[PDB]
Amino acid sequence: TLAVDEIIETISAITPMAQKAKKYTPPAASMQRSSNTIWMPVEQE
Amino acid sequence: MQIKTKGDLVRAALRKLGVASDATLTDVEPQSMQDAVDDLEAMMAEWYQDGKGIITGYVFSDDENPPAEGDDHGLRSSAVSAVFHNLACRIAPDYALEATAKIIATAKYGKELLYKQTAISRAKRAPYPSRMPTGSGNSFANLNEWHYFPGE
Amino acid sequence: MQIKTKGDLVRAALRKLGVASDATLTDVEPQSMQDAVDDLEAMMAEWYQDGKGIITGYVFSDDENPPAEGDDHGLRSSAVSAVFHNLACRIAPDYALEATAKIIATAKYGKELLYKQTAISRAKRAPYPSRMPTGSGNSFANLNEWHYFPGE
Amino acid sequence: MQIKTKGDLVRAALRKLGVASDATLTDVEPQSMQDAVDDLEAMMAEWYQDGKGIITGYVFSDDENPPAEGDDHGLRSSAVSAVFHNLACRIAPDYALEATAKIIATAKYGKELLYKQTAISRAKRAPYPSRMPTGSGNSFANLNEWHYFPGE
Amino acid sequence: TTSFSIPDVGLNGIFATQGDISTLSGLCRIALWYGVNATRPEAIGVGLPGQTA
Repeated sequence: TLAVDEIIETISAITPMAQKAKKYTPPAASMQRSSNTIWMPVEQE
Repeated sequence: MQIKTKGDLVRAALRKLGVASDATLTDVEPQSMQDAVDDLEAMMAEWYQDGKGIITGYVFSDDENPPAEGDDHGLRSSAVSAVFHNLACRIAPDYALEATAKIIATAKYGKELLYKQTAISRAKRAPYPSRMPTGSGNSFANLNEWHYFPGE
Repeated sequence: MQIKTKGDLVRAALRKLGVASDATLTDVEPQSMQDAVDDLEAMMAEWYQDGKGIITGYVFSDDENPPAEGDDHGLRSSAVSAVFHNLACRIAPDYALEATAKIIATAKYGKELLYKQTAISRAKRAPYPSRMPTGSGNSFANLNEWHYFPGE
Repeated sequence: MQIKTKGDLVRAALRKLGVASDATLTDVEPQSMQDAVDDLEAMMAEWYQDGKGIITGYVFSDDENPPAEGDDHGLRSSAVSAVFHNLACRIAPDYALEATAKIIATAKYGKELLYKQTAISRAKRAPYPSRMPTGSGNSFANLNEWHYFPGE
Repeated sequence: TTSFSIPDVGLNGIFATQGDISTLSGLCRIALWYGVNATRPEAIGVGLPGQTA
Protein backbone atom coordinates (compact mmCIF):
# COMPACT_ATOMS: atom_id res chain seq x y z
CA THR A 1 0.00 0.00 0.00
CA LEU A 2 1.35 3.46 -0.93
CA ALA A 3 -1.21 5.94 0.45
CA VAL A 4 -0.94 8.75 -2.18
CA ASP A 5 0.24 12.14 -0.76
CA GLU A 6 -3.13 13.83 -1.49
CA ILE A 7 -5.88 14.54 1.04
CA ILE A 8 -9.60 14.42 0.31
CA GLU A 9 -10.76 17.50 2.21
CA THR A 10 -14.31 17.03 3.49
CA ILE A 11 -15.44 19.67 6.00
CA SER A 12 -15.13 23.46 6.01
CA ALA A 13 -16.76 25.22 8.96
CA ILE A 14 -17.10 28.93 9.68
CA THR A 15 -17.33 30.66 13.08
CA PRO A 16 -18.83 34.14 12.61
CA MET A 17 -20.44 34.48 16.05
CA ALA A 18 -17.31 33.50 17.98
CA GLN A 19 -15.31 35.90 15.80
CA LYS A 20 -17.71 38.80 16.41
CA ALA A 21 -17.85 38.08 20.15
CA LYS A 22 -15.69 40.37 22.27
CA LYS A 23 -13.11 38.53 24.37
CA TYR A 24 -12.05 39.52 27.88
CA THR A 25 -9.05 38.49 29.99
CA PRO A 26 -9.30 39.54 33.64
CA PRO A 27 -6.26 39.28 35.93
CA ALA A 28 -5.50 35.63 36.62
CA ALA A 29 -4.04 36.11 40.10
CA SER A 30 -7.17 37.95 41.23
CA MET A 31 -9.56 35.56 39.47
CA GLN A 32 -8.00 32.55 41.20
CA ARG A 33 -8.87 33.99 44.61
CA SER A 34 -12.24 35.39 43.46
CA SER A 35 -13.24 31.91 42.20
CA ASN A 36 -13.23 32.68 38.46
CA THR A 37 -15.99 35.28 38.87
CA ILE A 38 -15.94 39.06 38.55
CA TRP A 39 -18.64 41.70 38.99
CA MET A 40 -19.28 44.62 36.65
CA PRO A 41 -21.60 47.56 37.44
CA VAL A 42 -24.62 48.52 35.36
CA GLU A 43 -25.48 51.90 33.82
CA GLN A 44 -27.22 53.91 36.52
CA GLU A 45 -30.79 55.24 36.35
CA MET B 1 -11.00 -43.91 -4.32
CA GLN B 2 -12.06 -47.15 -2.65
CA ILE B 3 -10.82 -45.87 0.73
CA LYS B 4 -13.35 -43.21 1.75
CA THR B 5 -13.77 -43.60 5.53
CA LYS B 6 -11.82 -43.73 8.77
CA GLY B 7 -12.83 -47.37 9.06
CA ASP B 8 -11.49 -47.92 5.55
CA LEU B 9 -8.16 -46.35 6.54
CA VAL B 10 -7.98 -48.56 9.65
CA ARG B 11 -8.80 -51.67 7.61
CA ALA B 12 -6.16 -50.78 5.02
CA ALA B 13 -3.56 -50.30 7.76
CA LEU B 14 -4.51 -53.65 9.31
CA ARG B 15 -4.25 -55.38 5.93
CA LYS B 16 -0.82 -53.83 5.38
CA LEU B 17 0.21 -55.13 8.80
CA GLY B 18 -1.15 -58.53 7.79
CA VAL B 19 -3.37 -58.83 10.87
CA ALA B 20 -6.86 -58.65 9.36
CA SER B 21 -8.15 -58.27 5.81
CA ASP B 22 -11.05 -59.36 3.61
CA ALA B 23 -9.48 -62.78 2.95
CA THR B 24 -8.46 -63.91 6.44
CA LEU B 25 -10.41 -66.46 8.47
CA THR B 26 -9.98 -64.49 11.71
CA ASP B 27 -10.83 -60.83 12.27
CA VAL B 28 -10.27 -58.11 14.86
CA GLU B 29 -13.04 -57.03 17.20
CA PRO B 30 -15.08 -53.84 16.67
CA GLN B 31 -13.65 -52.48 19.93
CA SER B 32 -10.17 -52.82 18.42
CA MET B 33 -11.42 -51.16 15.23
CA GLN B 34 -12.92 -48.22 17.13
CA ASP B 35 -9.84 -47.77 19.27
CA ALA B 36 -7.60 -47.85 16.19
CA VAL B 37 -9.85 -45.09 14.84
CA ASP B 38 -9.19 -43.23 18.09
CA ASP B 39 -5.45 -43.66 17.52
CA LEU B 40 -5.80 -42.31 13.98
CA GLU B 41 -7.67 -39.28 15.31
CA ALA B 42 -4.94 -38.66 17.89
CA MET B 43 -2.31 -38.96 15.15
CA MET B 44 -4.08 -36.45 12.92
CA ALA B 45 -4.60 -33.99 15.77
CA GLU B 46 -0.89 -34.26 16.61
CA TRP B 47 0.14 -33.76 12.97
CA TYR B 48 -2.22 -30.81 12.41
CA GLN B 49 -1.09 -28.54 15.25
CA ASP B 50 -4.35 -26.57 15.25
CA GLY B 51 -3.55 -25.08 11.85
CA LYS B 52 0.25 -24.89 12.14
CA GLY B 53 1.12 -28.48 11.20
CA ILE B 54 0.54 -30.69 8.17
CA ILE B 55 -2.55 -29.55 6.25
CA THR B 56 -4.31 -32.50 4.60
CA GLY B 57 -8.02 -31.65 4.68
CA TYR B 58 -8.68 -34.23 7.39
CA VAL B 59 -12.07 -33.78 9.06
CA PHE B 60 -12.30 -34.44 12.79
CA SER B 61 -15.49 -36.24 13.80
CA ASP B 62 -17.60 -34.59 16.48
CA ASP B 63 -19.14 -36.31 19.49
CA GLU B 64 -22.67 -35.36 18.36
CA ASN B 65 -22.44 -38.01 15.66
CA PRO B 66 -21.64 -41.19 17.63
CA PRO B 67 -19.70 -43.44 15.20
CA ALA B 68 -16.41 -41.83 14.22
CA GLU B 69 -15.77 -44.81 11.98
CA GLY B 70 -17.96 -44.31 8.93
CA ASP B 71 -17.06 -40.63 8.58
CA ASP B 72 -15.41 -39.51 5.34
CA HIS B 73 -11.83 -38.57 6.19
CA GLY B 74 -11.84 -35.72 3.68
CA LEU B 75 -8.26 -36.38 2.61
CA ARG B 76 -7.26 -35.96 -1.01
CA SER B 77 -6.57 -39.11 -3.00
CA SER B 78 -2.80 -38.58 -2.69
CA ALA B 79 -2.78 -38.53 1.14
CA VAL B 80 -4.46 -41.90 1.79
CA SER B 81 -1.32 -43.99 1.31
CA ALA B 82 0.75 -41.90 3.72
CA VAL B 83 -2.08 -41.74 6.25
CA PHE B 84 -2.71 -45.46 6.44
CA HIS B 85 0.98 -46.39 6.29
CA ASN B 86 1.69 -44.17 9.29
CA LEU B 87 -1.42 -45.58 10.97
CA ALA B 88 -0.11 -49.12 10.51
CA CYS B 89 3.26 -48.03 11.90
CA ARG B 90 1.68 -46.46 14.99
CA ILE B 91 -0.81 -49.26 15.74
CA ALA B 92 1.63 -52.12 15.14
CA PRO B 93 2.68 -52.14 18.85
CA ASP B 94 -0.93 -52.92 19.80
CA TYR B 95 -0.50 -56.45 18.41
CA ALA B 96 3.05 -57.10 19.69
CA LEU B 97 4.36 -56.32 16.21
CA GLU B 98 6.85 -54.04 14.48
CA ALA B 99 6.20 -52.45 11.10
CA THR B 100 8.46 -53.82 8.39
CA ALA B 101 11.17 -51.85 6.61
CA LYS B 102 9.04 -51.28 3.51
CA ILE B 103 6.18 -49.89 5.60
CA ILE B 104 8.56 -47.62 7.53
CA ALA B 105 10.13 -46.28 4.34
CA THR B 106 6.75 -45.73 2.70
CA ALA B 107 5.46 -43.91 5.78
CA LYS B 108 8.49 -41.59 5.81
CA TYR B 109 8.21 -40.89 2.08
CA GLY B 110 4.47 -40.27 2.34
CA LYS B 111 4.82 -37.86 5.25
CA GLU B 112 7.52 -35.91 3.42
CA LEU B 113 5.40 -35.78 0.26
CA LEU B 114 2.43 -34.65 2.37
CA TYR B 115 4.36 -31.71 3.77
CA LYS B 116 6.16 -30.83 0.51
CA GLN B 117 3.49 -28.49 -0.86
CA THR B 118 2.87 -26.85 2.51
CA ALA B 119 6.62 -26.22 2.86
CA ILE B 120 6.74 -24.68 -0.62
CA SER B 121 3.80 -22.43 0.29
CA ARG B 122 5.32 -21.40 3.63
CA ALA B 123 8.77 -20.65 2.17
CA LYS B 124 7.95 -16.94 1.99
CA ARG B 125 10.53 -14.15 2.09
CA ALA B 126 10.13 -11.36 4.63
CA PRO B 127 9.16 -7.85 3.49
CA TYR B 128 11.65 -5.02 3.34
CA PRO B 129 12.67 -3.59 6.73
CA SER B 130 11.16 -0.30 7.83
CA ARG B 131 14.71 1.12 7.90
CA MET B 132 15.54 0.67 4.24
CA PRO B 133 15.12 3.52 1.76
CA THR B 134 13.06 2.81 -1.33
CA GLY B 135 15.74 4.47 -3.46
CA SER B 136 15.38 7.36 -5.91
CA GLY B 137 14.85 5.02 -8.84
CA ASN B 138 11.21 4.60 -7.80
CA SER B 139 9.92 7.92 -9.10
CA PHE B 140 6.34 7.27 -8.01
CA ALA B 141 7.43 6.30 -4.50
CA ASN B 142 9.66 9.38 -4.27
CA LEU B 143 6.88 11.72 -5.40
CA ASN B 144 4.25 10.13 -3.16
CA GLU B 145 7.04 10.65 -0.62
CA TRP B 146 7.52 6.98 0.30
CA HIS B 147 11.22 7.41 0.96
CA TYR B 148 11.49 4.40 3.31
CA PHE B 149 9.89 0.99 2.98
CA PRO B 150 6.80 0.43 5.17
CA GLY B 151 8.00 -2.79 6.79
CA GLU B 152 5.87 -5.04 9.01
CA MET C 1 -11.36 -36.73 20.66
CA GLN C 2 -12.55 -39.95 22.29
CA ILE C 3 -9.76 -39.84 24.89
CA LYS C 4 -11.23 -37.34 27.34
CA THR C 5 -10.12 -38.58 30.78
CA LYS C 6 -7.04 -39.81 32.60
CA GLY C 7 -8.65 -43.24 32.45
CA ASP C 8 -8.69 -43.19 28.65
CA LEU C 9 -5.08 -42.01 28.63
CA VAL C 10 -4.08 -44.86 30.96
CA ARG C 11 -6.01 -47.45 28.94
CA ALA C 12 -4.40 -46.26 25.70
CA ALA C 13 -0.95 -46.46 27.29
CA LEU C 14 -1.63 -49.96 28.61
CA ARG C 15 -2.83 -51.10 25.18
CA LYS C 16 0.25 -49.64 23.48
CA LEU C 17 2.27 -51.64 25.99
CA GLY C 18 0.10 -54.67 25.23
CA VAL C 19 -0.69 -55.14 28.91
CA ALA C 20 -4.47 -54.57 28.97
CA SER C 21 -6.09 -54.23 25.55
CA ASP C 22 -8.78 -55.88 23.43
CA ALA C 23 -6.45 -57.22 20.73
CA THR C 24 -5.37 -59.50 23.59
CA LEU C 25 -8.13 -60.80 25.85
CA THR C 26 -6.90 -58.90 28.91
CA ASP C 27 -9.00 -56.61 31.09
CA VAL C 28 -7.59 -53.68 33.03
CA GLU C 29 -6.69 -54.80 36.53
CA PRO C 30 -8.03 -52.20 38.99
CA GLN C 31 -4.61 -51.71 40.59
CA SER C 32 -3.04 -51.26 37.14
CA MET C 33 -5.04 -48.02 36.83
CA GLN C 34 -4.28 -46.33 40.16
CA ASP C 35 -0.53 -46.80 39.72
CA ALA C 36 -0.68 -45.58 36.11
CA VAL C 37 -2.63 -42.50 37.20
CA ASP C 38 -0.02 -41.82 39.89
CA ASP C 39 2.75 -42.12 37.29
CA LEU C 40 0.89 -39.82 34.88
CA GLU C 41 0.39 -37.20 37.60
CA ALA C 42 4.06 -37.39 38.57
CA MET C 43 5.19 -37.06 34.95
CA MET C 44 2.87 -34.11 34.33
CA ALA C 45 4.07 -32.35 37.48
CA GLU C 46 7.66 -32.97 36.36
CA TRP C 47 6.98 -31.55 32.89
CA TYR C 48 4.93 -28.52 33.97
CA GLN C 49 7.66 -27.16 36.23
CA ASP C 50 5.29 -24.87 38.14
CA GLY C 51 4.64 -22.90 34.95
CA LYS C 52 8.24 -22.75 33.70
CA GLY C 53 8.19 -26.01 31.73
CA ILE C 54 5.86 -27.55 29.15
CA ILE C 55 2.40 -25.96 29.06
CA THR C 56 -0.23 -28.53 28.07
CA GLY C 57 -3.49 -27.54 29.75
CA TYR C 58 -3.38 -30.60 32.00
CA VAL C 59 -5.63 -30.22 35.04
CA PHE C 60 -4.05 -31.51 38.25
CA SER C 61 -6.44 -33.22 40.64
CA ASP C 62 -6.70 -31.99 44.22
CA ASP C 63 -6.84 -33.91 47.49
CA GLU C 64 -10.52 -33.04 47.98
CA ASN C 65 -11.78 -35.17 45.09
CA PRO C 66 -11.50 -38.84 46.16
CA PRO C 67 -11.18 -40.61 42.78
CA ALA C 68 -8.27 -39.25 40.75
CA GLU C 69 -9.35 -41.48 37.86
CA GLY C 70 -12.37 -40.16 35.97
CA ASP C 71 -11.39 -36.49 35.68
CA ASP C 72 -10.98 -34.71 32.37
CA HIS C 73 -7.27 -34.31 31.66
CA GLY C 74 -7.92 -30.97 29.95
CA LEU C 75 -5.20 -31.52 27.35
CA ARG C 76 -5.61 -30.10 23.88
CA SER C 77 -6.37 -32.52 21.07
CA SER C 78 -2.79 -32.22 19.76
CA ALA C 79 -1.17 -33.48 22.99
CA VAL C 80 -3.00 -36.76 23.66
CA SER C 81 -0.74 -38.97 21.54
CA ALA C 82 2.44 -37.63 23.14
CA VAL C 83 0.93 -37.90 26.61
CA PHE C 84 -0.17 -41.51 26.40
CA HIS C 85 2.94 -42.67 24.51
CA ASN C 86 5.18 -41.15 27.18
CA LEU C 87 2.94 -42.65 29.86
CA ALA C 88 3.34 -46.10 28.31
CA CYS C 89 7.11 -45.63 28.19
CA ARG C 90 7.17 -44.54 31.84
CA ILE C 91 4.95 -47.35 33.17
CA ALA C 92 6.58 -50.14 31.14
CA PRO C 93 9.14 -50.99 33.89
CA ASP C 94 6.30 -51.89 36.29
CA TYR C 95 5.52 -55.10 34.38
CA ALA C 96 9.17 -55.97 33.62
CA LEU C 97 8.43 -54.87 30.06
CA GLU C 98 10.19 -52.41 27.76
CA ALA C 99 8.43 -49.97 25.46
CA THR C 100 9.20 -50.76 21.84
CA ALA C 101 11.36 -48.60 19.60
CA LYS C 102 8.32 -47.25 17.75
CA ILE C 103 6.72 -46.18 21.04
CA ILE C 104 9.95 -44.48 22.14
CA ALA C 105 10.27 -42.64 18.82
CA THR C 106 6.64 -41.54 18.98
CA ALA C 107 7.19 -40.30 22.53
CA LYS C 108 10.21 -38.24 21.46
CA TYR C 109 8.37 -36.78 18.47
CA GLY C 110 5.33 -35.95 20.58
CA LYS C 111 7.36 -34.22 23.28
CA GLU C 112 9.16 -32.16 20.63
CA LEU C 113 5.81 -31.14 19.11
CA LEU C 114 4.53 -30.34 22.61
CA TYR C 115 7.35 -27.89 23.28
CA LYS C 116 7.58 -26.44 19.75
CA GLN C 117 5.00 -23.67 20.17
CA THR C 118 6.22 -22.77 23.66
CA ALA C 119 9.77 -22.48 22.29
CA ILE C 120 8.54 -20.22 19.49
CA SER C 121 6.77 -18.02 22.04
CA ARG C 122 9.75 -17.89 24.41
CA ALA C 123 12.25 -17.07 21.63
CA LYS C 124 12.02 -13.37 22.47
CA ARG C 125 14.78 -10.81 21.98
CA ALA C 126 15.92 -8.72 24.93
CA PRO C 127 15.28 -4.96 24.91
CA TYR C 128 17.99 -2.45 24.13
CA PRO C 129 20.70 -1.87 26.75
CA SER C 130 20.54 1.12 29.05
CA ARG C 131 23.67 2.66 27.49
CA MET C 132 22.56 2.90 23.88
CA PRO C 133 21.69 6.24 22.36
CA THR C 134 18.45 6.39 20.42
CA GLY C 135 20.08 8.25 17.52
CA SER C 136 19.09 11.56 15.99
CA GLY C 137 16.72 9.84 13.54
CA ASN C 138 14.37 8.52 16.23
CA SER C 139 11.52 11.00 15.92
CA PHE C 140 9.54 9.49 18.81
CA ALA C 141 12.57 9.43 21.11
CA ASN C 142 13.41 13.02 20.21
CA LEU C 143 9.82 14.11 20.86
CA ASN C 144 9.70 12.36 24.24
CA GLU C 145 13.24 13.57 25.12
CA TRP C 146 14.79 10.10 25.42
CA HIS C 147 18.41 10.31 24.30
CA TYR C 148 19.07 6.80 25.66
CA PHE C 149 17.18 3.53 25.85
CA PRO C 150 15.68 2.56 29.23
CA GLY C 151 16.84 -1.05 29.26
CA GLU C 152 15.41 -3.46 31.84
CA MET D 1 -0.44 -35.90 44.88
CA GLN D 2 -0.91 -39.46 46.11
CA ILE D 3 2.75 -39.59 47.20
CA LYS D 4 3.11 -37.60 50.43
CA THR D 5 5.46 -39.59 52.71
CA LYS D 6 8.95 -41.15 52.57
CA GLY D 7 7.24 -44.54 52.58
CA ASP D 8 5.14 -43.44 49.64
CA LEU D 9 8.38 -42.63 47.81
CA VAL D 10 9.79 -46.03 48.81
CA ARG D 11 6.67 -47.89 47.68
CA ALA D 12 6.67 -46.03 44.37
CA ALA D 13 10.33 -46.92 43.89
CA LEU D 14 9.65 -50.59 44.63
CA ARG D 15 6.70 -50.57 42.23
CA LYS D 16 8.96 -49.05 39.56
CA LEU D 17 11.52 -51.78 40.25
CA GLY D 18 8.83 -54.46 40.09
CA VAL D 19 9.59 -55.82 43.56
CA ALA D 20 6.33 -54.98 45.34
CA SER D 21 3.20 -52.98 44.59
CA ASP D 22 -0.46 -52.86 45.60
CA ALA D 23 -1.53 -55.67 43.24
CA THR D 24 1.32 -57.90 44.40
CA LEU D 25 0.82 -61.18 46.25
CA THR D 26 4.16 -61.11 48.11
CA ASP D 27 5.38 -57.97 49.87
CA VAL D 28 8.62 -56.76 51.43
CA GLU D 29 9.18 -56.61 55.17
CA PRO D 30 8.99 -53.44 57.30
CA GLN D 31 12.67 -53.81 58.17
CA SER D 32 13.45 -53.60 54.45
CA MET D 33 11.08 -50.63 54.17
CA GLN D 34 13.01 -48.90 56.96
CA ASP D 35 16.29 -49.71 55.21
CA ALA D 36 14.96 -48.15 52.00
CA VAL D 37 13.87 -45.04 53.93
CA ASP D 38 17.35 -44.88 55.44
CA ASP D 39 18.90 -45.06 51.96
CA LEU D 40 16.53 -42.29 50.85
CA GLU D 41 17.69 -40.14 53.78
CA ALA D 42 21.33 -40.83 52.92
CA MET D 43 20.79 -39.89 49.27
CA MET D 44 18.93 -36.71 50.25
CA ALA D 45 21.68 -35.68 52.67
CA GLU D 46 24.23 -36.35 49.92
CA TRP D 47 22.27 -34.21 47.46
CA TYR D 48 21.52 -31.32 49.84
CA GLN D 49 25.19 -30.73 50.70
CA ASP D 50 24.31 -28.79 53.85
CA GLY D 51 22.62 -26.14 51.73
CA LYS D 52 25.29 -25.98 49.01
CA GLY D 53 23.77 -28.61 46.72
CA ILE D 54 20.32 -29.34 45.29
CA ILE D 55 17.47 -27.47 46.99
CA THR D 56 14.18 -29.38 47.06
CA GLY D 57 12.44 -28.61 50.34
CA TYR D 58 13.06 -32.11 51.68
CA VAL D 59 12.61 -32.25 55.46
CA PHE D 60 14.99 -34.52 57.37
CA SER D 61 13.34 -36.60 60.08
CA ASP D 62 14.55 -36.20 63.66
CA ASP D 63 15.05 -38.97 66.20
CA GLU D 64 12.39 -37.60 68.57
CA ASN D 65 9.56 -38.59 66.25
CA PRO D 66 10.14 -42.35 66.12
CA PRO D 67 9.19 -43.34 62.55
CA ALA D 68 11.09 -41.52 59.83
CA GLU D 69 8.42 -43.02 57.60
CA GLY D 70 5.16 -41.14 58.02
CA ASP D 71 6.71 -37.68 57.74
CA ASP D 72 5.75 -35.51 54.79
CA HIS D 73 8.75 -35.29 52.48
CA GLY D 74 8.04 -31.61 51.83
CA LEU D 75 9.05 -31.82 48.17
CA ARG D 76 7.22 -29.86 45.51
CA SER D 77 4.98 -31.63 43.02
CA SER D 78 7.66 -31.53 40.31
CA ALA D 79 10.34 -33.31 42.38
CA VAL D 80 8.53 -36.50 43.41
CA SER D 81 9.13 -38.41 40.18
CA ALA D 82 12.86 -37.64 40.15
CA VAL D 83 13.20 -38.45 43.84
CA PHE D 84 11.57 -41.86 43.73
CA HIS D 85 13.19 -42.81 40.41
CA ASN D 86 16.63 -42.06 41.86
CA LEU D 87 15.67 -43.94 45.03
CA ALA D 88 14.70 -46.98 42.96
CA CYS D 89 18.04 -46.78 41.16
CA ARG D 90 19.88 -46.58 44.49
CA ILE D 91 18.00 -49.46 46.16
CA ALA D 92 18.03 -51.81 43.16
CA PRO D 93 21.27 -53.53 44.35
CA ASP D 94 19.54 -54.43 47.63
CA TYR D 95 17.24 -56.96 45.94
CA ALA D 96 19.85 -58.39 43.53
CA LEU D 97 18.38 -56.12 40.85
CA GLU D 98 19.73 -53.58 38.38
CA ALA D 99 17.52 -50.67 37.37
CA THR D 100 16.46 -50.71 33.74
CA ALA D 101 17.53 -48.25 31.06
CA LYS D 102 14.24 -46.33 31.12
CA ILE D 103 14.47 -45.88 34.89
CA ILE D 104 18.10 -44.74 34.64
CA ALA D 105 17.31 -42.22 31.88
CA THR D 106 14.31 -40.86 33.79
CA ALA D 107 16.45 -40.53 36.93
CA LYS D 108 19.10 -38.56 35.03
CA TYR D 109 16.48 -36.29 33.47
CA GLY D 110 14.79 -35.79 36.83
CA LYS D 111 18.00 -34.83 38.61
CA GLU D 112 18.89 -32.38 35.84
CA LEU D 113 15.41 -30.84 36.02
CA LEU D 114 15.77 -30.66 39.80
CA TYR D 115 18.96 -28.63 39.57
CA LYS D 116 17.98 -26.49 36.55
CA GLN D 117 16.23 -23.69 38.46
CA THR D 118 18.85 -23.59 41.21
CA ALA D 119 21.57 -23.35 38.55
CA ILE D 120 19.72 -20.45 36.93
CA SER D 121 19.44 -18.71 40.31
CA ARG D 122 23.10 -19.31 41.21
CA ALA D 123 24.40 -18.13 37.83
CA LYS D 124 25.32 -14.62 38.99
CA ARG D 125 27.84 -12.12 37.65
CA ALA D 126 30.39 -10.82 40.13
CA PRO D 127 30.44 -7.13 41.09
CA TYR D 128 32.95 -4.73 39.60
CA PRO D 129 36.60 -5.03 40.67
CA SER D 130 37.82 -2.76 43.45
CA ARG D 131 40.15 -0.86 41.08
CA MET D 132 37.66 0.05 38.37
CA PRO D 133 36.53 3.67 38.01
CA THR D 134 32.86 4.57 37.81
CA GLY D 135 33.28 6.66 34.66
CA SER D 136 32.64 10.33 34.04
CA GLY D 137 29.12 9.52 32.87
CA ASN D 138 28.33 8.70 36.51
CA SER D 139 29.70 12.01 37.75
CA PHE D 140 27.34 14.77 36.62
CA ALA D 141 24.40 12.75 37.96
CA ASN D 142 24.47 12.04 41.70
CA LEU D 143 27.01 14.81 42.34
CA ASN D 144 28.44 12.70 45.19
CA GLU D 145 28.79 9.58 43.02
CA TRP D 146 31.81 7.43 43.81
CA HIS D 147 34.95 7.70 41.71
CA TYR D 148 35.84 4.01 42.07
CA PHE D 149 33.95 0.75 42.47
CA PRO D 150 33.96 -0.87 45.94
CA GLY D 151 34.51 -4.50 44.99
CA GLU D 152 34.19 -7.62 47.17
CA THR E 1 4.10 22.47 27.11
CA THR E 2 3.59 25.37 24.72
CA SER E 3 0.78 27.74 23.83
CA PHE E 4 -1.84 26.89 21.21
CA SER E 5 -3.33 29.91 19.44
CA ILE E 6 -6.63 29.10 17.74
CA PRO E 7 -7.16 31.13 14.55
CA ASP E 8 -10.61 32.38 13.52
CA VAL E 9 -11.77 32.60 17.12
CA GLY E 10 -9.34 34.83 18.98
CA LEU E 11 -8.49 32.40 21.77
CA ASN E 12 -5.40 30.79 23.27
CA GLY E 13 -4.95 27.46 25.01
CA ILE E 14 -2.13 25.11 25.98
CA PHE E 15 -0.64 22.12 24.19
CA ALA E 16 1.29 19.59 26.26
CA THR E 17 2.96 16.24 25.64
CA GLN E 18 4.22 13.67 28.13
CA GLY E 19 6.01 10.35 27.80
CA ASP E 20 5.64 7.18 29.85
CA ILE E 21 8.81 5.10 29.68
CA SER E 22 7.46 2.08 31.57
CA THR E 23 5.15 1.32 28.63
CA LEU E 24 7.15 3.24 25.98
CA SER E 25 4.12 5.37 25.11
CA GLY E 26 3.07 9.01 25.17
CA LEU E 27 0.13 11.33 25.68
CA CYS E 28 -0.89 14.61 24.06
CA ARG E 29 -3.38 17.18 25.34
CA ILE E 30 -4.76 20.43 23.93
CA ALA E 31 -6.55 22.32 26.71
CA LEU E 32 -8.57 25.52 26.36
CA TRP E 33 -10.23 27.46 29.19
CA TYR E 34 -12.96 30.00 28.49
CA GLY E 35 -16.51 30.94 29.41
CA VAL E 36 -19.29 32.52 27.35
CA ASN E 37 -21.19 35.22 29.23
CA ALA E 38 -24.32 37.21 28.38
CA THR E 39 -24.00 40.48 30.27
CA ARG E 40 -27.22 41.96 28.82
CA PRO E 41 -29.83 39.25 28.18
CA GLU E 42 -32.36 42.03 27.54
CA ALA E 43 -30.44 42.87 24.34
CA ILE E 44 -30.07 39.37 22.88
CA GLY E 45 -33.09 38.14 20.96
CA VAL E 46 -34.57 35.17 19.15
CA GLY E 47 -36.71 35.10 16.01
CA LEU E 48 -39.22 32.24 15.82
CA PRO E 49 -41.00 31.92 12.47
CA GLY E 50 -44.07 29.75 12.04
CA GLN E 51 -45.18 29.50 15.67
CA THR E 52 -48.85 28.86 14.95
CA ALA E 53 -51.19 27.04 17.36
